[PDB]
Amino acid sequence: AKHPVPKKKTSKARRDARRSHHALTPPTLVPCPECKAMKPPHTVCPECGYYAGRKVLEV
Amino acid sequence: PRAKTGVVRRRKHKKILKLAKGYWGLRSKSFRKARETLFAAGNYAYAHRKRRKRDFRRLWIVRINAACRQHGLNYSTFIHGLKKAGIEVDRKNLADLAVREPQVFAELVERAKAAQG
Amino acid sequence: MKTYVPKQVEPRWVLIDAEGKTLGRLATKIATLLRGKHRPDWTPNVAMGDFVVVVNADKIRVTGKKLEQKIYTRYSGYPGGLKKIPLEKMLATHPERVLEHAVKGMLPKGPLGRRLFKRLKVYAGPDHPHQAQRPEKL
Amino acid sequence: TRGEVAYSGRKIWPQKHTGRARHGDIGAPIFVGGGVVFGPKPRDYSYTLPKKVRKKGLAMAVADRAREGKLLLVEAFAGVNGKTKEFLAWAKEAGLDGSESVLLVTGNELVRRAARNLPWVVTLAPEGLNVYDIVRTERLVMDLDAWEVFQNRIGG
Amino acid sequence: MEAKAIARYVRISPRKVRLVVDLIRGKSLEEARNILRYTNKRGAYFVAKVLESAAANAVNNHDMLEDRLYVKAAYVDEGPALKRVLPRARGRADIIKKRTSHITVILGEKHGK
RNA sequence: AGCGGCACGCGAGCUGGGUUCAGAACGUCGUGAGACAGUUCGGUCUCUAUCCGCCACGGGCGCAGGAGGCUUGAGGGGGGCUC
RNA sequence: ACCGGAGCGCUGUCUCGGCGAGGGACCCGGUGAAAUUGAACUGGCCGUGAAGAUGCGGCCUACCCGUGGCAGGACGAAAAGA
RNA sequence: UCGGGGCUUAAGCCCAGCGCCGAAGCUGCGGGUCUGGGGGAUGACCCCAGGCGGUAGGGGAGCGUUCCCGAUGCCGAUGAAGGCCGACCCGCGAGGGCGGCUGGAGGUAAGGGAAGUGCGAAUGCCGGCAUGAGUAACGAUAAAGAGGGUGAGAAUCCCUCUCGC
RNA sequence: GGUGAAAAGAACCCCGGGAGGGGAGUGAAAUAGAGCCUGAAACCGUGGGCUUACAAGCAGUCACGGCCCCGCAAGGGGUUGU
Repeated sequence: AKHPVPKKKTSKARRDARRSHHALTPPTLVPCPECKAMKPPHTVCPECGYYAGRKVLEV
Repeated sequence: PRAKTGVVRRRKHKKILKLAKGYWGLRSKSFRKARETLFAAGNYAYAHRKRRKRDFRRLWIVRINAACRQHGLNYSTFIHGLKKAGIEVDRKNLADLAVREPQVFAELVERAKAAQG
Repeated sequence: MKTYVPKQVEPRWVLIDAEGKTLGRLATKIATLLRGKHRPDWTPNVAMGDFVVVVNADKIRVTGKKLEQKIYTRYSGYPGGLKKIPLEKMLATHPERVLEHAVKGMLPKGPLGRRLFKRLKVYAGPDHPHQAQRPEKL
Repeated sequence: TRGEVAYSGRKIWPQKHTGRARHGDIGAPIFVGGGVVFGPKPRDYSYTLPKKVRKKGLAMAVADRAREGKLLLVEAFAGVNGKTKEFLAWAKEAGLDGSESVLLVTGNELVRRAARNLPWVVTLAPEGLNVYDIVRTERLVMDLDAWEVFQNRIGG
Repeated sequence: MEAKAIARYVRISPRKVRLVVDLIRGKSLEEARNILRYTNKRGAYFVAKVLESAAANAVNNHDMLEDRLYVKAAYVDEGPALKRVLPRARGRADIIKKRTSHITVILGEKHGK
C-alpha cells in the first residue's frame, strides 16, 4: 500500500512460473556403519552412531 | 405473482460457456470475457469467409502462373488467350488442371496463344 | 474437388554464379526460388523451395555509386550503438554477406522465412561443399 | 416498499472523500433487503359489466348448451329427502353416468344436498347462475323453477 | 489392493505441505519414511502421520506386504479457511486467511502378477 | 569559461527554500465582511515495484556420441583532454 | 524556544568520502497482509492516433523462468482534480 | 530509411497500344425476408417483380419465466423438479424436444388470464474465492547458555546451575 | 433453517497423543454420517491426451500438415505445426 502497486491481477501462468522456481529438494542420506539403516552425510545417529559411538541412549 | 430470477441465466450463461469453451485466457472460463471472445470468433468467421474467397483465387493463380511460365509464358497471356479462345471459365480454380496432368494444361496453353497469336 | 497439397518431396539443390551480376536483380531471382513459386505446386506453409549455393559472390556488380554510397546499418542496443558500413567495405571484409542481406529482406518474415534463409549458402569463392546434384543455373 | 422497513434513513460514509459508492440508508432496493419498486400492494381487479350485454351472456351461454342438446328440466326430482344414492340411481335413470359434471341447475336444496358433496357434479343452482359455470361444466338439470329464474334474467 | 489414509479439517495451507508431498510422491515406504524423518518441515509430522495410518491399513485391512508396499496418490486439498480478524494502523480490521487442508496417501503392493 | 532539445529532463530520487492555503501584521481598495499580477514572518510530498525498462546472479535447457581443458573473435561495451 | 547581518573558537555542512559497529534487509526455520486488480502470450526506433503505444504500421533485440538491486514508462496509486 | 528494398538504356521521370490482378460493386447459383402483380374462392402454397447496413426511434412478431381457470382432472417411483454430459433431431432466432449420468417427490399440455419477468456493468448491495506473496511484518536493540526432569511432542512448560536490564 | 419412515444416530479391530480415518456393523441408501436431502458457478488441486525451451502476443479466425482418441462407411471430437 503505497505508490508502486500491482496495477493488474497477475495471471495463473505467472503464478505457476514464479512458483516453478519454487519446489523442494530431497533429503540426502547414507548408511550407518556397524549398524543397519540411514544417517545423513557426516552424522552420528543416536540409534546408530559414528566411530566410538557416543550417546545412543533412548527407548 | 412472484418473479424470482430462478435459473434461466444459469442455463443461458452456461450455453455461452459451451459456446466458447476451448479458448485460452481466463476468458476461457470467464462468463463475460468469454462472450466477448464469441463476438471475436463469429465476426472473424464472416470476414474470413469472404477472405477465403479471394484467398483461394490467389492460390489457384499462383501455381497456375508457375506452370504457365514453365511450359510457356506469363499467366496473364494464358488468360488473354483463353478469353480469346473463349474456353468459357476453365475455372481458374480448375486451371489447376495443370497441378495434375502436364499435357492437359500445356495443350490448353498452346490453345491460349492459338487464339490471339 | 479440393486443392491438392504436395507430399514430402525431395528438396532439389541448385548452384548459381554471381560475378558480373547485379545484386538486387540476382537476389530478386534467388528468393522466388527459396520458395516454391518456381515449382508448379508451391505451398505457403511448408518450405520445399530449392537450396541455393551461390559461388564467388565476391564479384557481384552494382550500378550507380552504390560502391561508395550504399550504407548498411547495425544497431547494438547501446547508446550511440548505431553502426553503419558502406557497401565498399562490405566486399573487402567478408563480402558473401552483401548477397545474404539482400536476400533475407526479400523473404517472408515469419518463422520459416528464416528457415528458407538457411536453405541458402553463399560463398566468396566460387567453390562449395559439393554435397550433391547442384545443377548450375543462369 | 422501502419506507416500511425498521431501518434508518441516515448515511454511513460520506459523499466525495468516500472511496466507495454513495447512498447511505440501507433501505432503497439497490442494497440487501431493500423495499420494492411499486407493484405488489393490495388492490381490486374488479369493474363494471353493462346489464344488456351480460343478460344476453347467460342467454347465449345457456342457450348455446341447448344447441348441443345436453339439457333438461325434470318436473320434480324423485329422490325426495336429499340422499346420495337416491339422486344416484335417479341420475343413472335420468340419462347420467359419471364422467359429466353438473351445473346441475335446480333450486330444491335437498337435491343439492347430495350435490353439496358431488366430486364431478359441481352442484349449480339458480340465484347465482353464471356463464362461466355452464361453460366449465355439463348439466342444466333444471328443476322447472331454476329455468324460471333464468327466464326472467333475460325477460328482455 | 490399495490402502488409503484420509483426514479433513486439518491445519496448514496446501502450499507448504504440497511441497512436502510431491517430494515423496510415488516412492516406497522405507525410502519415503527415511525422508519423512529427515525433513526440515512440519510436513514431516503431518505427512508421516497420515502416511502411517495408510501403512497400517495395508498391514491388517487391505493385505499387501510392505516389502512391496509403495505410495500411490497423496492428494492434499484445501478445506475451509480461518477468517481471523487482525488489527492494523488507522483502524482496519484486517482479514487474515488461515487455509485448512486435506491430505491423502494412497498406496499399494509392488507387482501385479 | 559554448548555444540548445528531452513535462523549460529526472520531488514512486533529493531540496519543499520560491510557490496562489487557513494565523497574524503591513502597504492598498472598499461604508464594511473581506478582497488587491502589493509586501512580511512562520507554515505535514505519502518507507515494501506488478509488467516493462535497466544492473549484476543463477537455475532448467539447448548446441542430432557422453565428458575435461586450451581457445577463435563475429558482435558489442569501455577508451580518445590539455597545458 | 520570535526575522535579518557580521567576527571569534569548533565541527564530516561542504572537498571526497574510507573503515568499522549493532539493527533491518539477504539464506534457512514457524506464520502470514495490503491498496490496485477487464484480460493479458506485456521489449525498441521512425512515424502513426482526438495530440504522449508492448497492442497500428515500415521496421529492431533477443531460448524458458526466475533472484538481488535502481527507479524512467505504463498519461503512476492515493480523488467521482484541493 | 522511398512503406520498406533497391532500382541508373530502371523497379525513377513523362508519353502511346495491348495484357492481367484486385472490392461483399456486378454475373451466376440457391436458401430466408418484406412489399407489388398473378395462378389457386382457394386459407394453406406455388409462379413472375424489386429492395435486402443502420444509434435514437416508429411499427410487427416470437422464444423463456411465478402463478390462476382447464384441474374432484392429466403426468410420474420403470423415479417429479431441478443438477450435470451431447459429436442428436426440430425453430432463422432467444428456444423446443430427445437420449445418456444424477437426485429424490413434485410437475401442468392445446386454449387462455395476470404480473416484483429476462442483468454484465451503476468507484453497484450481500455472499464466495483467489491477485499481491510464502513476500512485509512477527510490536522496545534491557540478551540470553546449559545440565536435567517432564512428557506421543520440547530453544518455547518445569527443576537447578549461569549471564545480563 | 431441512439426516432418516424413524436414531437404527456407528459398538469391536486397526494406525494414531487426540483429531481423523481405514474396516466392519446399521438402514432402501452413509454420494443421508451429524449444522449431514439437493451441491452448481467463480475456485484451488491430482491423472491423462495434444501442444511448448530462435521467439514479437484484444490471444482468435480461414486453410493445410503433425497428432491422439471415438467412427461400419461417411465422418466427429479434440489439439495446434505453419
